Parts: sequence; C-alpha cells; structure tokens
Amino acid sequence: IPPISCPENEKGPFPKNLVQIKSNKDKEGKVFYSITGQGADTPPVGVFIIERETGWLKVTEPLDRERIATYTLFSHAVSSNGNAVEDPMEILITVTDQNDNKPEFTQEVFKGSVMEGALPGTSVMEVTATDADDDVNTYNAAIAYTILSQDPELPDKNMFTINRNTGVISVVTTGLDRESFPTYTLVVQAADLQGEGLSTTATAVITVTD
Amino acid sequence: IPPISCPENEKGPFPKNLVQIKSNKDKEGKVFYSITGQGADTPPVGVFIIERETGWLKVTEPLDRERIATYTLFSHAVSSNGNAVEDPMEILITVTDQNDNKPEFTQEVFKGSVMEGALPGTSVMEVTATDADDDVNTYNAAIAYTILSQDPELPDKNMFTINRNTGVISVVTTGLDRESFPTYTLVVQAADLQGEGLSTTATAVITVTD
Ligand SMILES: CC[C@H](C)[C@H](NC(=O)C[C@@H]1NC(=O)[C@H](CNC(=O)[C@@H](N)CC(=O)O)N(Cc2ccccc2)C1=O)C(=O)NC(C)(C)C
Ligand SMILES: [Ca+2]
Ligand SMILES: [Ca+2]
Ligand SMILES: [Ca+2]
Ligand SMILES: [Ca+2]
Ligand SMILES: [Ca+2]
Ligand SMILES: [Ca+2]
Repeated sequence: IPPISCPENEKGPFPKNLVQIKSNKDKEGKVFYSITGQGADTPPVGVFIIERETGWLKVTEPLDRERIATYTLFSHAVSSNGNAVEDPMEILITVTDQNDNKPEFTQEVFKGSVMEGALPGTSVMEVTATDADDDVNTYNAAIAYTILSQDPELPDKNMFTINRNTGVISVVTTGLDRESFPTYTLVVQAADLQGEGLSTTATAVITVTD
Repeated sequence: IPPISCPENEKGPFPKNLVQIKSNKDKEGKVFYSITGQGADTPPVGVFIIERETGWLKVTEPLDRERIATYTLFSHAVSSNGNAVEDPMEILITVTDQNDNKPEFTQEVFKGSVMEGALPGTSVMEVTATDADDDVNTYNAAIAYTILSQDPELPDKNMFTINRNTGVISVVTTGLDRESFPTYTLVVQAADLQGEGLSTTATAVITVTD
C-alpha cells in the first residue's frame, strides 16, 4: 500500500479515514489490527490510529509539515487466539505543504551605504528573507522582492530599485547629495508565490557617503 | 484502489508518477494498460496518461483544483493478442487545494443608509465576499472582514465597525448628522485564512438619513 498523502492544516471534524488495511488471513478467522511508530504509540502519540476490528487507518488531528513531514508506521495483525498472522507492514505517510508561512526577513532593519556619484546601475546592498514552506514541490516558498516606499522622495521618488529575485538593491539614477539628503529609508517587501502570495516587510536604510 | 491524491500547482518536472497499476495476468504473459475518462482520452485530454507496459499512471502537467477537483478514470488491461483480460477498473483522483485565490467581493461598491439618530450597536448594512478555494477541507476560503479606512474622518475616525465573520457593518459611536456629513465611504477588506491570508478590497458607501 504505497505512500499515503495528507495535507497539513485540514479542518475537522476528526478523526478522518485514510485507508483500510486488511489481511488475507482473516477468512480463516477474526483479526485484530494495530499500529506502531512515531505518530501512533510513540511521540507524538495518537496522531494516527487504526480501528482494531475494521482495519481503518485514521488521522485524529491536523498535521504540520514544518514540524513533521513524514511518518513511518508499522501495521500489525493478530488472530483472536493471540498470534501474529503477518509480519508487520510498513506504512509511509507524507504530509503535503500548505502556504501557511509568510516570508521572514533575516533582519528588521538592513543597513547599507552608497557613494555620491555612483553610476546608475551600481549595486548598493542586499536584503534577504526566507520562507519555511515547501520549496521543492510548491511555489509556497518562492520569494519575490519589491520596494514599497522611499523616504525621503528627493531629489527623485525612485532613486533605487530591487532585483525581484536576488533582493539586491541598486542605485538607478543620479543626484545623491549627502549634505541635502543624508540617508534613504526604504520599505522592502517579500512575498511568496512569486510575488502574488503572503507578504512581509522590512526596512533598508542607506547612508550616502563621500 | 482507494483515491489517488495530487496537490494542485505542483512544480515540475513532468510527467510525475502517481501509482503503478498491475494485473496478475502479468504472469500469464504480456499485458497492455490504457485509461479512459475525462482527463485521459476526453477533455481535458492527456492530463493523466498510463505507461502501456509498466502500468505507471502519470500526471503530465500542474493541476488546478478550481477547474476540476476530482477525476474519474477507468483503467483497461489487454493481452498482447488483443483481448481484455480484466473489467475496466475505476480510478479516483482527488486534487487537493492550495490557497491560490484571493477572496472576491460580490460587488465593487456596496450601498447602505443609517438614520442619524442611530444608537451604537445598530446594524447598517452587509458586505459579502466569496473565495474559490477549498472551504470544506481547508481554511483557504475562510474569510474575515475588516474596515481599512473611512472618509470623511468626522466627526470621528471610526464611526463604524464590521463583524469580522458576517461582514455586517454597524454604528459604533455617536454624532451622525446628515446636514454636516451625509456620506461615508469605507474601504472594506476580505482576507482568507481567517484574516491572515490573501486579501481584497471593496467600498461601502453609507448615506445618513433623517
Ligand atoms: C492528500 C490526501 C488526500 C486528500 C486523500 N487521499 C488519500 O488519503 C489517498 C492517498 N492518495 C495518494 O495519491 C497516495 C499515493 N501517493 C502519492 O500520490 C504520492 N505519495 C506520490 C505522488 O504521486 O507524488 N495514496 C496511496 C495510494 C493511492 C492510490 C492507489 C493506491 C495507493 C493514497 O492512498 C483524500 O482522498 N482526501 C479527500 C477525503 C478525498 C479530500
Ligand atoms: Ca505548517
Ligand atoms: Ca510561504
Ligand atoms: Ca507549510
Ligand atoms: Ca487553482
Ligand atoms: Ca486553490
Ligand atoms: Ca483563498
């Protein structure tokens, strides 16, 4: 019985049927089913159960892929006279991802510096966010960066730009002047689903140098 | 075969193995597998394929639960001499949800009115959004309403509140007067994951009457 697959964060009610395990050797007589493993009889206990009589395997609560992503259980079958009628059968349960984590910036405030008269197209600094969701299988961790605001808006509103992919911030125009406008405070955003998804912001403060 | 489950919006590469179908007639000799159904040989065509010889059921592109959430296919098995060696076996494929739809308000502009006598706690009007994601199994369509802004901001900034579950808007404070301010324009928001998720905005326009 190949990998069972359950999404994290499912609504109730619980418990919920996954799949029905059965033994050939029951047409002889009555069979009792049980499970072992982490998730069953070792911690966390009781997340998966199995009906002793019917062999229905159930999940009893919501799962969390970022806490546990896979479970390995073993299925047991015992005759009514008390003997195992099978070797224990391995069961694999795979927990599939929901986009339940916002991107998080590695800092609240990133700090950088830029020289007056820096060529337009000069890289200044890099901001960085991570996302705890599943980046191999989904777009739930796929981060795009944007700039939301610049303060002050002088001498131009859009002195800087950010590479959507790498989070690298560049100077895009001219007229840096530390004696009139000594810093720039940018609000930066990171959003998963390639920009369309959940979002967080942080701040980048750029000091203008000689 | 219990249901096969595949998440929507999976990354590649494709195609992806789902599960291997087999017959016992393997032993007797060569068998060739095929599938029929909507999703296989009728529209949409070729989303699922089966490997003629190995019996690997595959999916050939990212799925979209909001187009089709459940497929019903039938597997066929045929000897290399060209006779059906089984009855067609039904196969169920469930597409599990990602949160890839924002809520949408039923209108862009909701209208309501409220007598200027109105006591705090008086219901004015109701806004309403839908969400196309899976409202039975997930929270991905679990919408909470909020107010974002009010124009004008007099005689107080927050003349109204909104029930975050039902979207019923109510008077929350005193000092309504048609003569001085006959019209309020609220921006309302609907967000899924019980408020924490994807979001959208509309407008509510409230007229003060005598
Ligand atoms: C995600 C859980 C899903 C929601 C759930 N479905 C299930 O529990 C069945 C579950 N589905 C599967 O596809 C996996 C097979 N494994 C894989 O698909 C990946 N591990 C490999 C991959 O395809 O990437 N199996 C085993 C299997 C499947 C078919 C036939 C024989 C064995 C299942 O038994 C369900 O129906 N939910 C409702 C109630 C319909 C909404
Ligand atoms: Ca989680
Ligand atoms: Ca995420
Ligand atoms: Ca997740
Ligand atoms: Ca979709
Ligand atoms: Ca969806
Ligand atoms: Ca949604």
